[PDB]
Amino acid sequence: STGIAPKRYVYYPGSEELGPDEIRVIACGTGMPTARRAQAAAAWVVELGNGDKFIVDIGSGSMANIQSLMIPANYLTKIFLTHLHTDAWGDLVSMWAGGWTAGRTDPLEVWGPSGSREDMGTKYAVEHMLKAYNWDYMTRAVTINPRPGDINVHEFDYRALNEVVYQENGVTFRSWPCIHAGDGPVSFALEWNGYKVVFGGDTAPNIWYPEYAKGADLAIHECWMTSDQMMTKYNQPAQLALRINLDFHTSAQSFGQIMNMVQPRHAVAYHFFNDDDTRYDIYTGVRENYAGPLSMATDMMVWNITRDAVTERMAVSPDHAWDVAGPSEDLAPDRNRASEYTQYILDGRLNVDEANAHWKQEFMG
Amino acid sequence: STGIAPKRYVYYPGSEELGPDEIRVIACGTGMPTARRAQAAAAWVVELGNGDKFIVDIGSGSMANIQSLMIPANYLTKIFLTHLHTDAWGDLVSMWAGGWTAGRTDPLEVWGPSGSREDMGTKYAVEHMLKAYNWDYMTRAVTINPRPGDINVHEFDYRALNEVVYQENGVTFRSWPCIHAGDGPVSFALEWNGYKVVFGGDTAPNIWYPEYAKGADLAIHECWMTSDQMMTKYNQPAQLALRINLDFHTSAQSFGQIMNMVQPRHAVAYHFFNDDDTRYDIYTGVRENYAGPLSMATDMMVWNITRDAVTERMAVSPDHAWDVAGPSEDLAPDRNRASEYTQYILDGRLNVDEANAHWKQEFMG
Amino acid sequence: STGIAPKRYVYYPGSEELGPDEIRVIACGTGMPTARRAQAAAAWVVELGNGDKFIVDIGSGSMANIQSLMIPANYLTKIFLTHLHTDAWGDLVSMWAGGWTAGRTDPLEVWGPSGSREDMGTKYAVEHMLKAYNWDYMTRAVTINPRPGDINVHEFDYRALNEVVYQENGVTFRSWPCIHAGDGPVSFALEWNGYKVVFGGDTAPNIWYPEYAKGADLAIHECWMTSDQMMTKYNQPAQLALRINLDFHTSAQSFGQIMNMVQPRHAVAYHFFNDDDTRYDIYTGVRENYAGPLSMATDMMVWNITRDAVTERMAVSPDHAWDVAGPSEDLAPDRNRASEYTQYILDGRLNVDEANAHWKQEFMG
Amino acid sequence: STGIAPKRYVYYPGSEELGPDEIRVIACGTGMPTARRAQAAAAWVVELGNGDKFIVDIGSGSMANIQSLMIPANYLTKIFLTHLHTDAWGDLVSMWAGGWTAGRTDPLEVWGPSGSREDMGTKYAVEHMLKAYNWDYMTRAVTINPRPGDINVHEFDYRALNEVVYQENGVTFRSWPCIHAGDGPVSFALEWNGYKVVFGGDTAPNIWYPEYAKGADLAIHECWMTSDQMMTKYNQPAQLALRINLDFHTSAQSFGQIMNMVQPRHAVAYHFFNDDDTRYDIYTGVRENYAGPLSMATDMMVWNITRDAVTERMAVSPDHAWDVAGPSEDLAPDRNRASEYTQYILDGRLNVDEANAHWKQEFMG
Ligand SMILES: [Zn+2]
Ligand SMILES: [Zn+2]
Ligand SMILES: [Zn+2]
Ligand SMILES: [Zn+2]
Repeated sequence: STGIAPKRYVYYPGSEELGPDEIRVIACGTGMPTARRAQAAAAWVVELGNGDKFIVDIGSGSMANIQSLMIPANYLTKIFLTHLHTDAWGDLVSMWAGGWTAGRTDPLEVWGPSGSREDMGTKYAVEHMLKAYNWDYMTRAVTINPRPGDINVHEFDYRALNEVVYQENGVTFRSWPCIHAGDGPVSFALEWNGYKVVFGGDTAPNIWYPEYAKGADLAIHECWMTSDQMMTKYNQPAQLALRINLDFHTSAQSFGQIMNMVQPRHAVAYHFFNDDDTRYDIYTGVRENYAGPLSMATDMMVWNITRDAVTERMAVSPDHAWDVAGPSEDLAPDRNRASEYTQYILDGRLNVDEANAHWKQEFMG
Repeated sequence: STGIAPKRYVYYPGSEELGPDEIRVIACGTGMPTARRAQAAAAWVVELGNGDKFIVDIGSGSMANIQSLMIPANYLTKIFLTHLHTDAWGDLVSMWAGGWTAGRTDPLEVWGPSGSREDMGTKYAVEHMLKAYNWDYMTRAVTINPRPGDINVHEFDYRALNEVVYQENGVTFRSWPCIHAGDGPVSFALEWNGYKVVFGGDTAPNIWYPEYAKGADLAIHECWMTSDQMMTKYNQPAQLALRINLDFHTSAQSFGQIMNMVQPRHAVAYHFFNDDDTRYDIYTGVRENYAGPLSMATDMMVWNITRDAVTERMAVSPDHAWDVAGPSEDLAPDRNRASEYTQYILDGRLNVDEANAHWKQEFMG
Repeated sequence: STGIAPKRYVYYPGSEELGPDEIRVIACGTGMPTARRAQAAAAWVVELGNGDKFIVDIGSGSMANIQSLMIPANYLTKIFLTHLHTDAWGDLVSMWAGGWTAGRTDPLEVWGPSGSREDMGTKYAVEHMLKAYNWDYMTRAVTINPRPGDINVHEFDYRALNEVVYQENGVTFRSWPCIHAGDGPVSFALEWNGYKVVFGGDTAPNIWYPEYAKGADLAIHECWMTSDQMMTKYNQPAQLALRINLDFHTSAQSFGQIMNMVQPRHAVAYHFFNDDDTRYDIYTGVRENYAGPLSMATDMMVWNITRDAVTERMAVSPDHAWDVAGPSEDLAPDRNRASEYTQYILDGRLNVDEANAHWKQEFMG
Repeated sequence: STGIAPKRYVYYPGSEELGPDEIRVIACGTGMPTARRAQAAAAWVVELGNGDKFIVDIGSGSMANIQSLMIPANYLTKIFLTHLHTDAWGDLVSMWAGGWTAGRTDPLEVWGPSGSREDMGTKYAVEHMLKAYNWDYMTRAVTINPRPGDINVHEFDYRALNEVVYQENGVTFRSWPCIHAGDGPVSFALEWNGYKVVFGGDTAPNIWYPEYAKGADLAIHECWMTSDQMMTKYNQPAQLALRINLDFHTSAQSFGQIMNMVQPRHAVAYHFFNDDDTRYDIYTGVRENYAGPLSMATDMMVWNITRDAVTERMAVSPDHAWDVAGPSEDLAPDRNRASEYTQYILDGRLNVDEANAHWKQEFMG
């Protein structure tokens, strides 16, 4: 009566203790290159039982969903990018900037593939994102000590076949290639404490995923909208709309083929618009070849991985979100940085003393 | 009975004809550097009765709201940036890539301010952004004509006092400085067909906005959360919370003084968390010194400016947004372009012919 | 550019003219006798191209949706009830009082079935409803003309096999029995201009629906949650979950059998929780036997029925709904209506003339 | 990191153990006679540290919000009605029928006022409500035990001044007249453990509320839209728009004056449409005379009453709500009780054996 309701049928972010032998995966974006309030672009939050937390992809729009988990910014410092599509990493800037004012005190750590040359790789990309936002950076840095505005980039060969790219505190990430637009993109396997979660990213059907994702607890893979849907919605000629499901993208039928090969405890289809008139065709495509546990992902779906089961719930999270304070500590600023104001601009100040008099007076007692 | 409901109490994007002597302004972001599903970072869509349209600021998260307006990518090629904060242009990338895969045939045109030196200006910011996303650009330009993957930058002097920065088809944008983090930030005024709309951007109270926003049909200005609210939501020390409303940002009372001076037909307050326990005190603050027509901005608020009236209303728009096709032509992909695939990645294609045979044959008829 | 978007991918209620050979059906509730913000209890609004409009069912909570369609109360006076579940006609009371404050000028017309005896029928039910709300009726009628507060009831015989219960202006409703908890429940067929819409109400699988619903433009039918689901969600013993889907309700597999028999242009399944982890099994259940066009119903779904197609879309409507005014002229109150105030209560009034002095001067010019 | 985020900024229903010296109050409706997904008609949940729970009003729409709180049906048995408006008790039926099917064990208890004669009181109201829903009552009593279908009514004298109408377990409700549409409406005071909560219900300014609601921890009173907002929305003439805020309802200005008198810890305004262009004018009305803590209510607003603070939050709760089981027992049917089917109806059962055998088999194994 006055007690707490156990095993809730929805995930309320911040309301639940994580078990030492438990993973929590939250889809903070499941969408497309088209922006949509119901679906941010691809983003995954992993919370391990040992207190380690990772983001895999941080697409355009995902930061709103990520900020809604009531997780302090200092705990969301490690970011893996499958690839360098705006719809895979475009909110990294919002996580760099917003997280910093939210009181991150550590640099961002970013693991992402190379390309076929320096300027098609993750290091080039991050380096120039930081030059793009130089004004934000210098103006911020005069006051706030600049350490957390660092991004340490760990680039790995996109070509490598299931090679470790991260080994720390009992946690392994391995990568392997995808086939998606051009050379560069990868899939991630996260291994910890008996478990294995697989982040496909984006790819046409490839020989590497079905091999290295085998027997995962949670397998995530591109599952595209049908050729019929492509023709109804984007008004594509049948030949173009066919090509999209065979050459550019993993079809639902293809997705089911791969998860039949993988044999996960739980499969996840993402990277399609989950509407009242698309999802059923795509579910049917999958079920042609795969009959095991299947999630049809949308924004703020959550997976609990225990020894017993893989549980799918929806997260009920605050739309009117706020930064939530962490156990970190005020770092000691930098009184050796050059101010970015001229006196021509500071001579613009408006005398507002008389309008602010009444509230300024009550406020100081 | 069978008839369209005229002068509807909410705005349905795509449902109304825009009159030739009418302007329509929609707030696609009203929020803060903290992400929130309820409020994107700053973005304004402006629609003139002569068919000209404009985005003023395109902050982190605004793209979902902009795509909810059912406006073809080709009609939204022109972007004005008040300043180079993540939360004022972080989504220029989503508009670039998105509008390109959605059928934008023309390059993006971008106006923003210079800084005190090259690497503090818009020219440098956008140049290094295109480099940041070079993997996206080069891959996409293989399959899709590259001309609309261009961004033509129009850098204007941030120091200029109320000087034109755009003039085209009887439309003028003027700029004047803001006082905000460091040199470069501006406010804009759009002058067309007897009308004046002011976009304040981000600023502590300054002597220029009161002078140059005078007699505006719609006046927009930063209006910050109360010091008491700074000390409650974030747990600041009194001093730091006082300084924020007296030095770093415009207080409600300040906003009130400025709009008192400006005597706009209609004034808009934005850039605070519009919540059921914040908005009222901020409202009371404005009303200390300003008694005129006022909107307290939140996401998808819209203003109709006619000779007779300045109407405020809410837009009711699809969360499940799709791109909408515009009048323009198919453009031809440049075939003198090297693949970004090596044979090593392409040798990974999976045989999926069988799994896909069922739907495949049915679709070719 | 300044024009309307044609054939929009979502329905904006109030924004689209109905053709003279066109029907529009909006699901205003698709849920259970359990309350849910995301699904109201059963309710349908039918709009014919000839100007006539009808509600079939008005279950608990449906009114907030019906009010969102921006339809004047004076156009929504004709209500047919499939049966007498709270979850089938619970919001009749809200349509009765709400419509009347908001300027309905004609009486409500209700068609509902008889039962096995007097006190199991719509006549008894509505006579005693009006008694329950006698305080509301008498207090409202001092001030507003009592005529719109009349309910004319049209009790049809629940036993009749596919017999006319309404025939006016080229429109026909037939009824036939359901098997649902107790004698009384019916399904209806609306016939107009060569269109046939079937409102299944609630039923266990019966021999009448497949016969009388055959060749429907749009066929609607109960489609219950699976026996696995009933156990998972509600904590059921194995053999009671089995009984729900074979005796009490129409299983998804049965729904497929019926719609296989009916061969409609479009079948609609409804009266199940449409959730991210219920919908897909239900859909696969139907698909075992029925292959034709299907909608899995949710709240605010809309079908456009033309000669050429049956289109499913989602309605996008104001959560902040208001009454909308219809042309219908003024209606003169009574001065043969006793006040319901005694002077004991009326002597309780508070002097507030001075607290209201400021805005009461300002307002009288 | 693996911890639970404490003293959280949103209330997640089901997630917070209630303190023994604490009251929790949720607005489950705040609306008008007009239906709206944003605002249910008036409803209030009170939870007490002794584990007693209470509903005060249960207006049309409210049940969807009540069910979102994840409270078992069996702990929600006691309803107090301020008055007999459809928008104050229209969803009692929904709590009656819906609780019962979800394992409520005890009858509902209902406390409402009498009127000037039997047919204007709560005993008469509820008696005829049960007759109205006789079919539903009689059919449900065949397959589930009939006792939780009962509604034990406690009618009290509306005219009484501050008299005890409930007295159990250290909890005490008092009532006093309102002036609302006609004789019969009241306000409640809930007194428990040195806390006073006051439920305004609906009234024009009266001499009883200020007297009897003095020293209230939480104090709730009608507060109406402005005359200007009445003229603009409902196309009123000038004089009738004036009569509404002086005679029939309590103005913002009068809400101020009355709350100035009562000097509660925390004042609540409700019964106005809480919209981005209405609420502000209403805030400013109330602050002409009241400067104490003030909530402008909307659906799912919650107050925590502790010794130290009256804390406002917003509840973030599932739209896709479900019943949660309580510790109550599995109560048993009745064979005595006569079936409500005739052989005429059962003779209509369709044979669906072949359709259902495949799922029927796998369920039993
Ligand atoms: Zn991609
Ligand atoms: Zn800024
Ligand atoms: Zn029923
Ligand atoms: Zn009332």
